[PDB]
Parts: sequence; C-alpha cells; structure tokens
Amino acid sequence: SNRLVEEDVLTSIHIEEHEIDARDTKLGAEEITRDIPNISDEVLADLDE
Amino acid sequence: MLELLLLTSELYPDPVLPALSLLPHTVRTAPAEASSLLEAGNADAVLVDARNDLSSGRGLCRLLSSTGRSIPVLAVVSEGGLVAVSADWGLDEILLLSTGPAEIDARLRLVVGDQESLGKVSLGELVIDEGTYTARLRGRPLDLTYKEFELLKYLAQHAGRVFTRAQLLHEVWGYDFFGGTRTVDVHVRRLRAKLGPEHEALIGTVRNVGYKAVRPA
Amino acid sequence: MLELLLLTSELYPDPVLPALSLLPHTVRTAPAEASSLLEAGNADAVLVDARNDLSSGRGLCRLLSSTGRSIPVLAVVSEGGLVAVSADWGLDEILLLSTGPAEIDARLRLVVGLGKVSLGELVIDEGTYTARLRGRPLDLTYKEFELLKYLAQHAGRVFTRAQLLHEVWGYDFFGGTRTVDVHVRRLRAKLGPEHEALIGTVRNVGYKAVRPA
Amino acid sequence: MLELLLLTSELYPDPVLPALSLLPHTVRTAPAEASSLLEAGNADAVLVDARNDLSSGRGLCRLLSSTGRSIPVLAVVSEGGLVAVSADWGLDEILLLSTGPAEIDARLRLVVGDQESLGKVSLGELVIDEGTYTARLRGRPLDLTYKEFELLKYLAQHAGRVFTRAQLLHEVWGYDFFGGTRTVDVHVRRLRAKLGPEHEALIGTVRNVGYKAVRPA
Amino acid sequence: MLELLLLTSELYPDPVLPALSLLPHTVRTAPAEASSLLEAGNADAVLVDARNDLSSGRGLCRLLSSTGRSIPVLAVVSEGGLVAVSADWGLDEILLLSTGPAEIDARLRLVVGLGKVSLGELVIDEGTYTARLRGRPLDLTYKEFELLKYLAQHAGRVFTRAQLLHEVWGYDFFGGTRTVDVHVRRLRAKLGPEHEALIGTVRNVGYKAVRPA
Amino acid sequence: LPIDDLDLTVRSYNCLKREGVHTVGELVARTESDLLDIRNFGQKSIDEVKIKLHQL
Repeated sequence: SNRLVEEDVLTSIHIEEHEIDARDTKLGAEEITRDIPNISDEVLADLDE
Repeated sequence: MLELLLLTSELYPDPVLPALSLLPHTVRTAPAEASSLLEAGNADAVLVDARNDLSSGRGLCRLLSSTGRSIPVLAVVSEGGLVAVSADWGLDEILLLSTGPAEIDARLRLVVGDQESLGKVSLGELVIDEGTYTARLRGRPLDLTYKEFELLKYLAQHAGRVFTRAQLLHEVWGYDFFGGTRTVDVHVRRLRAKLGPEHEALIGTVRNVGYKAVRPA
Repeated sequence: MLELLLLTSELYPDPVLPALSLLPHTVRTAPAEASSLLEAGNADAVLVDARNDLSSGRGLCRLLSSTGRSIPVLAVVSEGGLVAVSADWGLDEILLLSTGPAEIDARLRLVVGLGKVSLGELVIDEGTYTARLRGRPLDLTYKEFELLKYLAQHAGRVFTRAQLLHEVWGYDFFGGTRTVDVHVRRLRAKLGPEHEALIGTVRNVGYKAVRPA
Repeated sequence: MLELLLLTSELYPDPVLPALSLLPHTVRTAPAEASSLLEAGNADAVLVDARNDLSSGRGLCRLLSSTGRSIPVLAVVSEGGLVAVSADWGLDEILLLSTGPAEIDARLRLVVGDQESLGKVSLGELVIDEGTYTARLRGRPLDLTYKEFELLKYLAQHAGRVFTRAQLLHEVWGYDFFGGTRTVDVHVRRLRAKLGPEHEALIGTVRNVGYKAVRPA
Repeated sequence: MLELLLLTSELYPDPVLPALSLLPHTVRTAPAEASSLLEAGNADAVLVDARNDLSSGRGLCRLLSSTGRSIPVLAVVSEGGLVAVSADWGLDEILLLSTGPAEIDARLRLVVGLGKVSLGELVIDEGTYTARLRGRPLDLTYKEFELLKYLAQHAGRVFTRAQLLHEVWGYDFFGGTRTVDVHVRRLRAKLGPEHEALIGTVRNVGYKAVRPA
Repeated sequence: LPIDDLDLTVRSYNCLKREGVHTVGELVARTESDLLDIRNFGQKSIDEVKIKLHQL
C-alpha cells in the first residue's frame, strides 16, 4: 500500500560518514579550504568557506 | 565592525535605524547639532538623520563633508525626501529607514571603501609585492638579481615544499641551460647572504634534495 | 531624463525590476554580455543583471567598469547575494529587486549629479592628450602619451611589452617590435634629464614608473 | 548645460539658492547692483537675491525686465516676501530658497524651455552651426559632402584628439564598412579640398594611426 | 478671491493640495473630465491632479491648452514626476503637492494677475489656415499651411522628415511617404519663382528652412 | 503575430498602423464593427483582412 510510502511508515534513516585524512607530506599538507583548483560556481553553493 | 556616530537629538538609534541593532556595529549617539562635529574622532562613518529635518540634515551633511573631514557621511532620510537628497550634500551613499540589515552591511562596506591587496605575497617578515617587484623585509627595499627574486618568489609562494635542483631549474632557469645544477648553490649562497641570518630560518636545506622555505611563527 | 540599459536575458524590465515601470525613466534591454557596450548610445545608466547569476554579474561589471569616464554602471542582486557585492565590481551604487521607485530614482540622481586625477610632477589630460613635466611644454604624441599615462597611471606596476600591446597598442598584436624601446627612449629623452628616473627599466621583464620622490 | 547669474549680497551659490548647487547647472555670482546686469552675457537665467532687499530687489527686477533683455529674469525670495511678488515685479518665475533640486530643474525647463543655441560651436574660424548643419571657417561656408561635414565636426569637437580609423569608423560609419577604411584618407582630401592652407593644418595627420584636430592660436 | 476648479476624482480638495484650505480661495471640484471644463464659470484658475499619473494629467493640461482664450491651467505632480513637467504641457504654472500657502498665493497672484512678428515675406494668418508671400493670395492645404508654419518660426533650424512628421502631421505616423517631398515640392511651387530660396533641402539632412538674405 | 506579415494593401497596412494596430491579434480581436470606423478606410481593405482573419 503506497500510503505506507507516502506516510513513510516503512522508511529508514541512513547515516554515513566519509573519513577524510590529511597527512604530512613532502608535497606539503592538504589544506582543506574552499581553495578549489578549476571549480565552477553552482558547485560551491551549499559549501562553507 | 564600524564605530558609528549617529547624529540625532533623540537618545536611541532604534527609532532612527531599526535594523541597526541587528548588527555588531557600535552605535554611539550624539545630538543633531554642530558640536557633535567635535565628537567625530575615530568614528568609521557618521550617521546624519534627515528623515525629518531635511534643511538641517543638509546642513549637517555639509558639515561632515567640509574641507578636511574624510569620515564618510550618510544621510538617513524618508522615502518622500530621497528625491530631495543628491550628491550636493557631500555624499557617496545614503540609507533609507527600511534598509535591511544585510543591506546595511553591504552599503556600509561600500561607503567605507573588499579592497583586497594585489599580488602582495607575505612570508614572515619577508613580504613580497611582485607588482613593484620588491621582496621588502620589514619595510626596507631588498636588492636581488632578476633570477633570485623569481627564485625567491617561487619558494616564497611554495614555502615548505621540498623542491629539487633539477625541478627548480625548469621554473626558474626556464627551458635552457639545462645542465649545471650548482647554479643553485652559487645563487643560494647569495640568497642566504642578502636575506641575512636573522631570517635564514625561512630558507631550509635538506641534504640530497635541495632547498625550501618555511613559514616562521 | 535618463535611459537605463539592462544587460539581461529576461527580455523584460518588470520581472527584473517592478519599480522601473512606475518611474518614467525608459529602459532598453540587451543580453548579458560585455559586447552590449556597442548597444548603448546616449543612455546615462547601464545595469547588469545579477539576480539569478551572481558571478556572471560580477564579471560583467568587471568588464563594464570605471575605464572612461565612467558611465553609471549598476548591478542588481537579491538579499542573500549582497555579500559578494563589493567595490571590486566597479560600482557607484547597489540596487535590489526590493528597491522602490523613489529609491531607484534618487540613487540614479546621485550617480549622475568624479574627476580624473593625473599628477606625477606630470600633467596628464585624459581628454586633452596633453602632457607637461617640469615645464609647460612636454610634447606627447598619441602612442607615447597613453603609453606614459599607463605607466604613470600604473606607477611602479612593472610593465612588459607584452602587457603594453594589448593596452598601449590595440593590438594585433604586432608584438616583439622593440618599438617600446625607441618609444621609451623618446619618453626618456623628451622628459629631459629630470623625471627621467620615473620611467626606469627593470631587466628581463620591462619597466616600471617610479613614483615621486 | 545652462548658464545662470546670481545677483546677491552673498559670496556663493550655497546660501542664496542652495538647490542650484543640487543641480549640475553652472551658476556664477555677482553683486546686487545694476552694473552686474552687464555680467549676464550668453546666460539663460538671472536670479536676484531679493530675500532681504524687496524694494531694491524689485528695482533690480524692473531694470532686468526692461525692453530688450531676452534672458528670462528671476528672483529668489523668502516665504514672507512672496506676498510682495506680483505682476508689478515683472518677473518670469519665482523660486523659493527652500525649493528642491528637481523642482528648480522643472521650473528652469519651464522658464527657459533668448533662444540660446544648443549645438552651435565655434572653434576659432571653424564656426560649426549644427543648428543649421553648417560650419563657417574663415567666413565662407564649407560646401563639403553630406558625410564630409559630419567627419569635420567629429574631428573639431574632439580638438587635439587622436584616434584610430576604427574609432573614427564608429563615429562616421558606425556599424558599416568595417574593413577598407582608406576612404577616410580620401575623405580627408574631400575636407582639405574645401579647407585650404589657411586651415589645412587644423587637421593634423598621424602617420600609421590616423589624424588629429589642431586648436588654432 | 480666486475660484480654483479641481479636476480630480479624490472627492475632496485636501489630499490633492493640503495647504489650500489655509487660503480663503474657493475650490470647486469635479472628476478629471473634459466636460467639466464646461463646469467652469467665473473660475480664475484650474488645477489638475497628476501626482501618480503624469499622462492623463499632461494631456488634460494639453486639452485645456491652445483652446483659448484662456484661463491659465495649473497641475499638481510629485517631485520625482517633475521630469515630465515641461513647456510641452501647455502649462502656465506648475504646483507641487508640498508647496506652501503663501507660495500658492504668490503663484496664483502672478499668473492670473500683441501682434505677430513682421516679416519673413510669409505672413501667417491663423483664421483660414493660409499665408501670404509677397501677394495676398496663398492657398495652403490642411498640412501645406503648417509645414510652412513649422519652417517659419524655426527658420534656419534643420528638421528631418520624421522630426517634421510628428509636428507637421498628427502624426500617425505612416512610412514610405514622400509627403514631405509631395509638400515641399508643392510648397516650392505655390510660392512662385521668388522665395523658392526659403527652404534648405540638402541631401539627407532633412528639410531645413533658410531665412533671408 | 505582428500585422507586418499580413502584407495587405499599403493603405490598409498604414491605415491600420495609424490608429495604433501593431499585431494581428489586436486586429482580429477588434470585432468587425471595430474595423469599419477607421477614418478614411476602404472596404476592400476590410474584405482582405477579413479573409485573412478567417483563413490565416
């Protein structure tokens, strides 16, 4: 019965984590900021600095 | 962000600009008089109310736009008196009463002067302005050859990265004179001199790899 | 009294700005390019559409900017897009879609109702194409005047011939001509022994206009 | 655009009628005597400070509104002096000192709009009457071609101004015949055929770039 | 002491002009109709409301204008609407909606309280729509009398066909006419061999009038 | 559709541009009554525009 879908009677929350590990290197260090090489505009819309 | 002196004989700024409390701007308030001209000081911008007194508002905006007052002046007027206000009052910008808070922040940033420094590279005390092409140290001009500067800026712009002589030859000595690595050391020897030991900590050397730059604390 | 130009692909002023109908200031519309500079004539105001596309409006104001002498250039955004509104667009005002009729009219009257400055010990006349330095007579013909003016206008900005061909020349570019060398030497000789150090050569990259002193 | 003379016991256009300073019009100042009537010239309005002198102000109006003074004559007065302003003044219009910028704009377009010419410019001998589309140069008219007359003025009103033929292309041809701009050189001949050595030098040539207009001295 | 007739649908003279009650002039109101110009009796002046609508107010100022004899026509507009207020309304005096009582008194007491120029060898008589060129008889059609009239007062002024078209005709204005060519060819014929040098017709500059000598 | 496509008689085209007709929608929207009132308007013009309305 699709009521159960529209009601979400049987629906599940799915948390997940992506682990991002920036390490020490002879290249330097992987500075996680919004300093993106070659990035468009619509792709930064929901991103914080 | 801005220390703002409001010119109102009313005690509060919230009947004047209701959104103004919504920002962290520190709004000193002073009576709508000429004596408040002495109370300018280090006010970032002056807020002259001409919502009601357009004649004396014109007088006060002329007063804050005299021969030696660089503090930017805002006429805060009604909507039926915006057409009475133009560039004659010594102005660059004005604020309505229904100006929004993000609108207040935007127009206050625009009336103050954002204004980001050009290719002004900075590595510790050694700050480079490639524009004028000076790698000045603590304000004094520094004298490098054509190559040392471009050598230095590259490392300055890539401080910490462990470069190699073979690597550095390409981006400093271009695609030519492809042999003779030790040109680096002979040049490095001069670099480490004309830098001075006080900031040779910037210049790092690892055996068997070459040279680098290090950000100081 | 004014004509307003909207660099917009909305093809209509009232979806862009509702108040512009209530003002009798008449508006022509052109698509969102810099090339629509050829579209404008005696219009004293030009606006850039930046309501739905923010960085496109920033780039079009960057291209439409303060070059000469300058025309009132405007750009319109929403409220949450007011953070990217800065001085680096090239503006005199900011407008919103929530801007009213008397508000738009008064800001337009503010921009239309400032003066170029050219001092280096060196009288510069942008319209006159006249030059003076340490004396009234400093004969500057067209190629060296804008040339020197660019240098004096960019005092200390190390310039290379490559950088001058697209600015001092058109250009093709008919570059690598060395004509800057004879041009600068004339600028060196004509300006006389004094003020000959302002236009100094920085090797391997060209020259920069040393400021006075 | 329009020239105004301000007859006043004050020194500046700010205290007498402040909204002229709210305008991009050009207002000169003068004393409130009859000899200042010799200072009008090619102006378009003359505005007497009658805000204090009502009897002597109306006398200056009567000397200004005489037989052959074709410049439309004005007074500025207080609101308690408007009751003195009547048909026996001889004024064209009246303007309060509290009047707005656009208000004085519309009053000026009602009092102005002695038939001062719009596009009648005179560059020494080169008397370019664009109201008649004729240019007198040393008296005798210039029987240039239709598009030749345009080119001459575009060089004239840009006196001393050097441009490439492409820029000249936009001001003579516009959006047409982009390539092969040589005919401008031939059109320079069509200009010099009707100019002669008396002013054949007034159109300076610029080898490899274009030409220029020379201001006579 | 003045009867001021308001053509305004506000049903009260008060929001149209507030301070007029401070002066003991009488005000008689009616909606903004041309037929209420037949409602004028001993009215000394007439005010039209054009505060939000400049168009019908200007046209009503025009409707009054040129009728004669006439009673002078006044209007009230806004301050951002003073851009359209001009001499082309047929105004004798313009009022704002914030002008004071003694100000309105002075404007009224000013406004409510000769022959043609001779002669360019073309007299203009306004009765039968005809002129006189070195001779009593000069037949001019409905539009061949004002074409000479338009070039009469603007003697020496250059006017293009369209520039002439919208003042000489209504105009509509149609296109592909040569009506100027049909007229000026005809207006250069009924003027006889003499005074053929009264109109300047150089190629593609339009049709200017050349005054003697 | 702007009336310019109708390609009627030049009188008809100009005699409709005079009164402010700029589109065929406004023209055919003007009822047939709305169209004969035109000052100095020939009937053959009205016939050609009527057949254009009905057919086009």
